[PDB]
Order: sequence, then structure tokens, then C-alpha cells
Amino acid sequence: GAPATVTEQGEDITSKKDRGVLKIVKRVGNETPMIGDKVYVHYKGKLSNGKKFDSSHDRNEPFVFSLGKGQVIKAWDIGVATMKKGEIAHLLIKPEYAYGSAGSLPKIPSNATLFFEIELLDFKGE
Ligand SMILES: COc1cc2cc(OC)c1OCC[C@@H](O)[C@@H](O)CCOC(=O)[C@@H]1CCCCN1C(=O)[C@H]2C1CCCCC1
Repeated sequence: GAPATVTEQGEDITSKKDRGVLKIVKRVGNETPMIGDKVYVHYKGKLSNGKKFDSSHDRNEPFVFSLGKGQVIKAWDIGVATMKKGEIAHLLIKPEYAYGSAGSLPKIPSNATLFFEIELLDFKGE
């Protein structure tokens, strides 16, 4: 499974090196975005328990947020900042970099591990 591939070989991109955010490049792109930059991605995500999914392709469009401004979970602010234009990466994320012990009830259970596929389409400035 894609999660498994991440857990065994994936790159630890956390500062603390605690394996809370792991990354596999699936496609190499072609500069990575700065804090405050406007980011454009396609993503799919899911809970480790296999009980919930979500995809940008549902909106049939890109997901957009401002990098590093805590508008998304910490894993994204860290993860997307490591990506180049064109890149597709998988991220496997422990709760400490997502919704923690409190979770986001009932959407995200307590202590949930998450997985995302992210394609970095572009990124503009403030
Ligand atoms: C916890 O709430 C959601 C989580 C997710 C998707 C949602 O809606 C499509 C959610 O409810 C709407 C709130 C959104 O504005 C945003 O605040 C969520 C922040 O989400 C994130 O930071 C991350 C990264 C960006 C994509 C969304 N993602 C999520 O955690 C999804 C989860 C992913 C696991 C499957 C369930 C939804």
C-alpha cells in the first residue's frame, strides 16, 4: 500500500527527526515555497483507519492556502515547503503533526495518523 511504502522507506522531514512527517517523492518536479507564499495543490487524503477520505478533485479544482500561517495542519506547512513545482509526494503523518490527542471530533479521531498525496502545481507571493 502507498502508506506502507512511506513507513518503510520514506524520508523523515521533521526538524526533531521524530518520524512525525514522512515523505516519498513519487514524481520529481523541476525552488521550494517560502513562508507566506500562496500555494496551489491537488491532494487526496485519508485516515489510517480507512474510514474517511477527501480529495481536492471533489471540488474539481486546486486547493489554495498561505504557507506557514497555520491555516492547515503543521505537516502540510512543513511538507509542502519541501516540494518543488511539478512534484508529487506522499506524506504519512503522526497525530503530533495533525490533530493530536484531542483529534477533530468526530471528523478526525483522537490520535489519528493521516496520509496524503499532494501535487504541487504552483506557488505565488504575497
Ligand atoms: C478537520 O477538518 C477537515 C479536514 C480535512 C478536510 C476537510 O474538509 C474538506 C475538513 O473540514 C473543513 C475544514 C477545512 O478548512 C480545513 O480547516 C481543514 C484543515 O485540513 C488540513 O489542514 C488538512 C490538509 C489540507 C487538506 C485538508 N486536511 C485535512 O485534514 C482533511 C482530512 C484528511 C483526512 C480525511 C478526512 C479529511
